[PDB]
Amino acid sequence: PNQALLRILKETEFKKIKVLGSGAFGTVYKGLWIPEGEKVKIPVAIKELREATANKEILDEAYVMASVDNPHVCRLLGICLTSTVQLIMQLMPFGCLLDYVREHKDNIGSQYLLNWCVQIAKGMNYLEDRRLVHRDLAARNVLVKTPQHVKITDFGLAKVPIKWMALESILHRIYTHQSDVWSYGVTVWELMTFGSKPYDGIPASEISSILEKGERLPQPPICTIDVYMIMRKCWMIDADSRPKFRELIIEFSKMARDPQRYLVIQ
Ligand SMILES: *CCC(=O)Nc1cc(-c2c[nH]c3ncnc(Nc4ccc(OCc5ccccn5)c(Cl)c4)c23)ccc1OCCCO
Repeated sequence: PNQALLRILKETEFKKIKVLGSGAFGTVYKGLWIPEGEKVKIPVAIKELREATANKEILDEAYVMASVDNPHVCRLLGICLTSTVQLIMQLMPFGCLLDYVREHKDNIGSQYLLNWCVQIAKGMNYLEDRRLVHRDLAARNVLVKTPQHVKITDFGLAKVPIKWMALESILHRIYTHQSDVWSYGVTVWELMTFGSKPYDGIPASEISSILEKGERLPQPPICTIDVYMIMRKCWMIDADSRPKFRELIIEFSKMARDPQRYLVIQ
């Protein structure tokens, strides 16, 4: 492992200043990274995982998270191991993409939406090239660095997100790059509906019977048949029939050149 890519941070080297959010997983803080022997204060997010009841295996996974080098995947900048695991990475000031599209739905055009689809596919393709499976891709796990630069987060963990999972993950706990492609399709559906909840009101335990019957998320009103057919291909039962992320980059890149042709907005 290339240890230099991962900073092991002392408690004095970072400060939690404000709360970004909390859940069963833990708490994320906005803060500053103040490296010793430097004259800089770096805006960061600090995620403190819930205390659990060892260090060598954690660092091994952290080394992998620090080794990711792609503009559309968040990189682990540093770690602090105490009673808890604290993860430090660059602050993404605009927050998660799901909240972003909900807050800006009136003001989001077709080029923005298609560009995000390209960027998310590029990040996922990078993870696949690294033989890394995400297992939790969703619009809530894409962060907005600036409005046209998004990055995937929450990879490397090593409420189950049933509504984003491929059928084989629900039924057999099989997770592959092709099940990530299923989740990518749901994520695109979230963006194209401006943050709607997938299968809203349906209990998680009912989702597999919906998929088994051939029912799928509906075509978003702004989506032409061309865009929706890509999404539906992501939800085929046969995982090897779903698109590859490499193919998704190409297709959405083509559509981003003529966005008005493929999304009908306003
Ligand atoms: C969509 C709702 C949402 O996610 N709300 C948010 C947003 C943030 C947030 C805002 N700006 C930010 N900049 C940088 N990071 C974060 N969050 C964040 C995410 C993951 C992190 O780590 C990665 C990781 C890897 C493996 C396993 C688990 N995590 C880190 Cl260090 C930071 C961010 C923050 C919180 C938040 O809501 C939290 C409650 C709902 O989850």
